[PDB]
Amino acid sequence: KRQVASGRAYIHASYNNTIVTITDPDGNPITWSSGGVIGYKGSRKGTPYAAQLAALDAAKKAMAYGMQSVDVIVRGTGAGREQAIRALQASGLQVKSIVDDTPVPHNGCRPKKKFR
Amino acid sequence: KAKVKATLGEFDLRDYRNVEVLKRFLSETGKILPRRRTGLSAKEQRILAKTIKRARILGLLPFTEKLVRK
Amino acid sequence: PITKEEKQKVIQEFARFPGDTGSTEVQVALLTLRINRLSEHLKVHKKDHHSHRGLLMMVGQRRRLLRYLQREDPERYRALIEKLGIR
Amino acid sequence: MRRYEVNIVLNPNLDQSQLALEKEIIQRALENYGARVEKVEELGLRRLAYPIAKDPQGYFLWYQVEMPEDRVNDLARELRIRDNVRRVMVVKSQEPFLANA
RNA sequence: GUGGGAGAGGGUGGUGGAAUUCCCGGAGUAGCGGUGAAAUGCGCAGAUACCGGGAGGAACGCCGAUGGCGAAGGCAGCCACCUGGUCCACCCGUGACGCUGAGGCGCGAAAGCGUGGGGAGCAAACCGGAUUAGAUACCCGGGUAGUCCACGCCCUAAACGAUGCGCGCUAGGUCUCUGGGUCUCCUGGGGGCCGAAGCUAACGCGUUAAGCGCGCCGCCUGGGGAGUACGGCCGCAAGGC
Ligand SMILES: [Mg+2]
Ligand SMILES: [Mg+2]
Ligand SMILES: [Mg+2]
Ligand SMILES: [Mg+2]
Ligand SMILES: [Mg+2]
Ligand SMILES: [Mg+2]
Ligand SMILES: [Mg+2]
Ligand SMILES: [Mg+2]
Ligand SMILES: [Mg+2]
Ligand SMILES: [Mg+2]
Ligand SMILES: [Mg+2]
Ligand SMILES: [Mg+2]
Ligand SMILES: [Mg+2]
Ligand SMILES: [Mg+2]
Ligand SMILES: [Mg+2]
Ligand SMILES: [Mg+2]
Ligand SMILES: [Mg+2]
Ligand SMILES: [Mg+2]
Ligand SMILES: [Mg+2]
Ligand SMILES: [Mg+2]
Ligand SMILES: [Mg+2]
Ligand SMILES: [Mg+2]
Ligand SMILES: [Mg+2]
Ligand SMILES: [Mg+2]
Ligand SMILES: [Mg+2]
Ligand SMILES: [Mg+2]
Ligand SMILES: [Mg+2]
Ligand SMILES: [Mg+2]
Ligand SMILES: [Mg+2]
Ligand SMILES: [Mg+2]
Ligand SMILES: [Mg+2]
Ligand SMILES: [Mg+2]
Ligand SMILES: [Mg+2]
Ligand SMILES: [Mg+2]
Ligand SMILES: [Mg+2]
Repeated sequence: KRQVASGRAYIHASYNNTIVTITDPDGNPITWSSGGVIGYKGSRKGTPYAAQLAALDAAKKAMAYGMQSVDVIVRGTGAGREQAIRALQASGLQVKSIVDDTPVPHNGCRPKKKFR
Repeated sequence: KAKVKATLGEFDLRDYRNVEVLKRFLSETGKILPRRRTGLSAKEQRILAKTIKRARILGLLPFTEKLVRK
Repeated sequence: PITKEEKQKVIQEFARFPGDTGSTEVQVALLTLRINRLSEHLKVHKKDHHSHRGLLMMVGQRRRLLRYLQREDPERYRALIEKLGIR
Repeated sequence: MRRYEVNIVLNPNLDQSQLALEKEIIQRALENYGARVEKVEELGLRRLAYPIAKDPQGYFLWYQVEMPEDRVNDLARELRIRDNVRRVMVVKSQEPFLANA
């Protein structure tokens, strides 16, 4: 009940999960998914397979809204940070472009002990 | 691969206003380029940096960019 | 700070004869000028420590050139001293 | 009196009564702080690398000056207090160090 | 003295972007987070992810080096002002004015103390979840002092080159920062690496001496007891000498 044509697809990957949100060309989301959205629970959520299925599920869910051309944004690193873009490619969405936007500070904030 | 200064005129390292040139020492992203790729001497690079950062605060050069393909 | 105008005006003030740059007199003049600048700079800025050390040093020098001068000619020393407002 | 270079980047969108206004106000500042004006370069409309004040562009000014030192700071404060002036950068002049000589 | 130079040397004021947290708004479902696995925790009062807007604190990515400055502690966004040290060239000026330095005085990371601000992230103590034979720990989720600033104390340290300062003398080679030159190269001045002679118990040091000498200061004299006790002095205290 939108019929959105072309759109943006963000992939946020971590060591604990991947999630994909899909969104409109001015930035508002449409559907999303994640390893926990589809079956998985524990650590199991940040496997690359789960990354795949999240990618897919979100992309079929985008077919339902009538998505065709998609521009990709990627943020973070985890297993199947890549596998999500692999699935997202052969998903039946024509991929406009991939981009890596991962946010990094110009060194402002103390990290947690696990991070130094 | 070419080092920047190898292909270039005889140009102010001290001009923060000239973007055409200063752009050439930025990377694909906003990152200032290593000496390896700017073919610059020690002092030279040191001046270049400061002129870039100036220009950046002037909105002429990008503080950071986004990476394409990936 | 101290520019060439000021600097010179002082050296031509304290020279033993025309042309003299490094007389004991002139060194203590120039010294004493710099000293005064700096102790004014630390009238504010009491948190500038490194400059302060510099001044302890400058002072040390002045005091040595005086100690000498007085050993050599006492008279020209008394001169230098009243002229500068010191000790 | 030392030699500086004042960069001014102000809102692009101005029309004429407006643009001439802010420019004369900059002027009244430089007169008031004792700034002799050796040259001016008005570059104007330019594409910024990053948005400044929500705006993708900027209007560009460059002024070589000789002014007394202890003022340059205050002069910059007053130059900034204007709303339409989005950046002020004053810089002590330098000689042109070259490269690939 | 003159004339050049390099620099995160100090102090003061301004200012820029990235990021975190938070709040307002949009769009959007059912999870997010987290770990070896988990659970506490957060989420239907709408979270995470995404977009736009605001606020606030702290720290400065690339440049960045095996680099630089500083007496040491230590010092990194940009700008301006105030200021210290130092290097080279010129060979101009004084004419031994030098070196060291018990005491004194000043500086002195971090933590800590006092009075008043500030508070994003982090985080002793503490509160929970786990793990384990037990867990008072590591691992996870919270969180206060603190970290930040102003002023005044504290005076410790693997405050390390574990190498006191100054000067003269004794092969080179190689990389480098920064000056000057008639600029394959020379010649000052810093940073490294190999290595002559020599030194050293060895390891190693070797024109940045741990070599050959001279000056002056500090210090040592088996281990434990013990940086304890008593005494003094300093300190608000902690505690220091
Ligand atoms: Mg997980
Ligand atoms: Mg303004
Ligand atoms: Mg500095
Ligand atoms: Mg400073
Ligand atoms: Mg909301
Ligand atoms: Mg609930
Ligand atoms: Mg609940
Ligand atoms: Mg707040
Ligand atoms: Mg680095
Ligand atoms: Mg200086
Ligand atoms: Mg002579
Ligand atoms: Mg003579
Ligand atoms: Mg002593
Ligand atoms: Mg201290
Ligand atoms: Mg402290
Ligand atoms: Mg306190
Ligand atoms: Mg925390
Ligand atoms: Mg337990
Ligand atoms: Mg904790
Ligand atoms: Mg000795
Ligand atoms: Mg040369
Ligand atoms: Mg040094
Ligand atoms: Mg050398
Ligand atoms: Mg060497
Ligand atoms: Mg031998
Ligand atoms: Mg050796
Ligand atoms: Mg020696
Ligand atoms: Mg020995
Ligand atoms: Mg002892
Ligand atoms: Mg004994
Ligand atoms: Mg003790
Ligand atoms: Mg006794
Ligand atoms: Mg006692
Ligand atoms: Mg007492
Ligand atoms: Mg103790």
